[PDB]
Amino acid sequence: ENRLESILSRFDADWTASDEARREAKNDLFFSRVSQWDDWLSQYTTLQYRGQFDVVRPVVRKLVSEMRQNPIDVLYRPKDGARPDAADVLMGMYRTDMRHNTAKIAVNIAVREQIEAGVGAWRLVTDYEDQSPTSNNQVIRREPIHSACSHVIWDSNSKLMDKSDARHCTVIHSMSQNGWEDFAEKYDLDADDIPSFQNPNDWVFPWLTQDTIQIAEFYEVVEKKETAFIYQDPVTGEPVSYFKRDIKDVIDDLADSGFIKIAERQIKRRRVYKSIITCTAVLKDKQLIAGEHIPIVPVFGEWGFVEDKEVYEGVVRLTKDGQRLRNMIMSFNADIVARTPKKKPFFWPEQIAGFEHMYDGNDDYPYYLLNRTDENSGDLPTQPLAYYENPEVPQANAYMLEAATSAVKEVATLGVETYVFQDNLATAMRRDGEIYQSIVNDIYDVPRNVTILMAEVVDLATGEKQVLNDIRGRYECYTDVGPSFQSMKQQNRAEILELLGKTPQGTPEYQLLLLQYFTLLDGKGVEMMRDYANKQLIQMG
Amino acid sequence: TLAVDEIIETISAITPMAQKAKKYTPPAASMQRSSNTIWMPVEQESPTQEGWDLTDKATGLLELNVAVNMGEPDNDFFQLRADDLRDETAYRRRIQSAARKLANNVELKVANMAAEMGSLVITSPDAIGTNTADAWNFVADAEEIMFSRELNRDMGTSYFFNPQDYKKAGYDLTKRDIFGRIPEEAYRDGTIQRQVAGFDDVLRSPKLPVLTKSTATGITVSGAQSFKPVAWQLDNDGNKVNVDNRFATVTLSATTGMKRGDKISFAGVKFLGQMAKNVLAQDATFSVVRVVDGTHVEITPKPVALDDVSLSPEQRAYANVNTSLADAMAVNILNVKDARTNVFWADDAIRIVSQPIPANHELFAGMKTTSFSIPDVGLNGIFATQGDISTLSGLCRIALWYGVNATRPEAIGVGLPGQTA
Amino acid sequence: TTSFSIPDVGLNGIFATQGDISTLSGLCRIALWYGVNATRPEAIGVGLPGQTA
Repeated sequence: ENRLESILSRFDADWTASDEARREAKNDLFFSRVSQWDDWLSQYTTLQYRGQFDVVRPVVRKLVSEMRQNPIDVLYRPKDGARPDAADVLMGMYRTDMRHNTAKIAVNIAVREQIEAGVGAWRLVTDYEDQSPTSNNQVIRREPIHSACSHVIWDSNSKLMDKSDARHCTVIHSMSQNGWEDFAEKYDLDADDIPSFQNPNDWVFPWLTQDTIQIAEFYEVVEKKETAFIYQDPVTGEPVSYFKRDIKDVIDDLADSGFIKIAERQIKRRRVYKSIITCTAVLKDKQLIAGEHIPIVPVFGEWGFVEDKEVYEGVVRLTKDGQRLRNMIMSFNADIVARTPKKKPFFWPEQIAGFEHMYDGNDDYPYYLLNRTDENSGDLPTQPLAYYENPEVPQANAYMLEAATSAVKEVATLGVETYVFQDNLATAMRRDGEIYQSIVNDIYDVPRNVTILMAEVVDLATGEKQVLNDIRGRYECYTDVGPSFQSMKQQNRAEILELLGKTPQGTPEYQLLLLQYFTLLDGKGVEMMRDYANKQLIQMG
Repeated sequence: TLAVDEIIETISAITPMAQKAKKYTPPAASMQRSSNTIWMPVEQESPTQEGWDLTDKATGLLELNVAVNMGEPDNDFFQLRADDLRDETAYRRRIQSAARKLANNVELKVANMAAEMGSLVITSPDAIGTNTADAWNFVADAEEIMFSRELNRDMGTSYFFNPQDYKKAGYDLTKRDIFGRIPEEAYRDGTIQRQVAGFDDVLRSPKLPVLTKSTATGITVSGAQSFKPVAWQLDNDGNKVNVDNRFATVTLSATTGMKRGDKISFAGVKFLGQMAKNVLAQDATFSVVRVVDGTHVEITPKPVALDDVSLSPEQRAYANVNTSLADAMAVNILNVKDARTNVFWADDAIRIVSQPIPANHELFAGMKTTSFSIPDVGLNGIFATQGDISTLSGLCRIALWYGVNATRPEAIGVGLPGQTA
Repeated sequence: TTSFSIPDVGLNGIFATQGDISTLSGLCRIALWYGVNATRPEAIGVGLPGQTA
C-alpha cells in the first residue's frame, strides 16, 4: 500500500536481478579505463614490479574510431498512404533540436561504453527555452549517462534489447555538494536535507571516489483508457480528437473560439510519471512528464539471456585473462633482468691476494696475475675458472608470453568490422526516434497540413498560458536509420547529390544541377549562381 | 562416483496463514528512533445518558491505542569452508532450502502467536467424530460467538482446521448415506467446503500448535481488582507514557502450572455485547499471555467491568464484562487435555510488521549484499556474502527481520475439541 | 575509501568503511596524515609580554 515501499521493492528486485552483469561490466570498465592490475587484495608490504604492457587498448581505439567514422541518426519517413511529405515538419524539429554538441557527445559516450563494457545509455529531456525555442517556448535535448550499467536500472521483466516493454526504470544520480544544492533548487527540493540512495559502486581499497550525494528518479509508464473529446474544427470541419487531460483547462475556451463537441470516446494510451526518491522517503510523487515511452535509451553490445538472466558483453571481457598473463610474465622477466647477479668470476681470496686492483675493471694492465704457492699446502690447487651464469628468460616464460599475446590477438576481433554494434546503435536510435516523436506530439506545436497549407490551431486560457492542440491523426511517419545531417538543407543537398551521381546526362541531370545550385549556401558569387539557377528553373516552367 | 543429475524431492510445505496475514512496513527512519514500536488508535466508543437536566454531567473524551513492535532477525548463517569437497550446486540447494525454511518459520510464528493469544475459546466435551454434524457445530459456535460480541468482520473471517479434524469432518460428510454436491465433493476430493457455517474461508493447516493441558487447579483471585481503560499514565518523571489496551495483570492465589497460551475463565463474569452492552450467556474467556512472578499473570482481554463504580462514564463506555473480580471467584481452566488447536480469526486481527536491514549501505563494504524476496509469504530479507583471505574461506548469511502482531486478540479464537474432565 | 577535502586549511583526508557478516555491523575511519615541520626556526619567532623578573 505504501508508495515508497512499492517503489523500493521494485527497485530492489531489479537491483538484485541485474547484479552479476553490472559487476562484470564495472570490472571491464575498470580494466579498460583505469588499470589492468585490478588487485582488490593487494596488501603488498614488499612492493614488487607490476608493469602495464597493454595490447587490448589499440583494439578498443580502433573500434571506437571505426564506429565514429560512420555516424547514424534518426530518419523519419511517411507511412503507407499518408501525405508524401508528412515527415518534413518532424524531421525539421528533430534536426533543429538535436544538432547541438550534447546530443553528439551523449551518443559518443554511449558508443564507447558499449564497446568497452557492454552497455551505454542516454536520456531525453525537455526544457523551457526563451531565446531560441524549437517550438512552443520549449526544447528537447539529449543528455549523456556515464556508467549506464551501474546507474540505469531497468525492469527485470524485460526481454527486449531496447527495453520498450519495461514498465519502470530507476536512474541514480551522484553529484557534488554544489550539484545537489542546485538540483534541489531546480526541483524545489530542500537543500538542508541531504538525500541518499544505493551507492552504485563497491571497489574497495585502491579506488578513491568522491564524497557525493545520491538520489534516484523513478520513471514508470502506465497504459490506460482516458476520455477523448471529438470536436468539429471550425475551419476544416473534420472531426478532431483531443485528450481531456491535455485540454482540461481550455474546455470552455475551445467552445468560445467556436469548437462544438460531437461525441466522447475512450482511447487507450500510455503516460510517464517521474518520482524523485531517496532511500527513506519520496520527495516528488508522480510528476507527469511528456511522452508515451521512458525517456532513457539504452545501447547494448553482445546482448542475450542465458537462464532468465540478462548478459551483455563488450570486447574486453574475453581478453582479460590473456592480458593479465602477459602482464605477469612481463613483470617476472623484468624482475629477472633487475635482481639477478651478473656474470663474474669465482675466486678464492688467496688466488688473487695482493692483485686485488688488477680485477677492479681498469685497463691499465696487459694481463691478470694469480698467486701460485701456499706456505702450508706447498702449491695452490688447480681448478678451472668458473663464472656466474648470465641471466636468462626461461623457455616457459617466453612460450607463455607468446601464447598469451596470440590468444589476446585472436580473441580481440569484434566480428570479422563493427556491423553488429552499428546495427545495435541503429536500433537504439530508432527507439530514440520513437521517444522523440511521442514527446514532440505531447509538447510541441505540430502544424496540420491541408490540401486546400499548414495550420497551427492553438489557444490561450485565462492565465495567459497557451495549450497546444494536436489531432489524433499524428503517427503519420515511421522511424528509420540514415546518415547524420546537421540541417534539412544539408539533407536535401545530400539527396540531390545522390540522385545526380546516378542520373545519366539527360535533361534530369540539368534539372538536378540547377536544383543543387538552388540549394547551395550563400556568399556573393555563389549567391549570383543560385539566383541564376532560380531564374532558369522559373523560366523552364 | 557419478552422482546422477536427478534430485529425490522429499518435503513440500504450504504456508496459508502467513500468506493470508496482512503485512505492514512502517517508516524505517522513524521506527529506529521509536525503538521498533508504533502505536495505533482503537475504534472509539462513547457513553450515553438519559434525562433532561445534565448540569455537571458532561463527560470527557477517551481514545485508547495498541502498540505493535518487532522481534529479532531470522538467519541462515553458513560457511564455505576451504577443506569442504562439495559442489557449487549443493550450496545453491542450501540457499533454496534456506528460503523454504524461513517461510516455514514465519508461518509457524504466525500460527503460535494466534493460538496463544486467541481470547475466544470454543471448547467441546467430546471429539469431532462423536456426533453427526459435529464439525459444522464446532464452526458455527465460533461464528455465533463472533457475531454475539459484535466484533467487526468486514475484511473477512478464517477458520483453519488441523488435518485430523479436517479428516473427521470429511468422514462426517461422507457417511451421510446420501450424495448431493457437498457429499460428492467430500468423497471425490477431501475438501468439506470452502465456506462453512458463515466463515468465508475454511482451510486445513498442517502446522497448527497443540495446546498441552495445564496442571493448574484450585485457583482463586486474591483481592478485588478493577481494570480501568486508559490511554496514558504518568511516570515518576511526570511524563505521560501510553498504555497498551490489550493486557491486564491479575493477582491470583498461585500461578503454578500456568504457561503462555492457557485459557481461563472466572466463575461469574459474562461476556458483553460490546456496542449495546447487553449481557451474554457465555462466560468470558481470557488467555494468559505471560506468567510474571509466582502470584501474577497477564491476561490479554482487559476485563473492564460494567458494574464497576470506580469507572468514569467514558471509561465505562469500554466495558466488556458484566462484573468484576471479587477476591473470591475461582478461575476455571478451559483447556484440560492435550489437543491440537483449530484456529479461527477475523482477517484484520493478525499482521506482520516488516523492516529492512540496510546492509546495502556504504558502511558495509567488502561484503556483497543483495535483497532476498521470499515467495509464498510476501516478505523481503537480505542475502550477503563475505570472504576471509587469511584462511581462504567465505561466509554466507540470509537475514530476515519481521514481527508478528495480534492487534485484536478479542477477534482471534481457538477451538478445543474433546476437553472432557 | 573516499577523499575528504578538509575545509579551510588546504588538506586532504581519507574516509573508509568496512563491513562484517558475522555481526551485521560496520566500521568507519576518517584519518588525516600530515606533519608540521619548522624549516626556518631562526625565522619563526615568539613574543612574550610581561616578562618581569
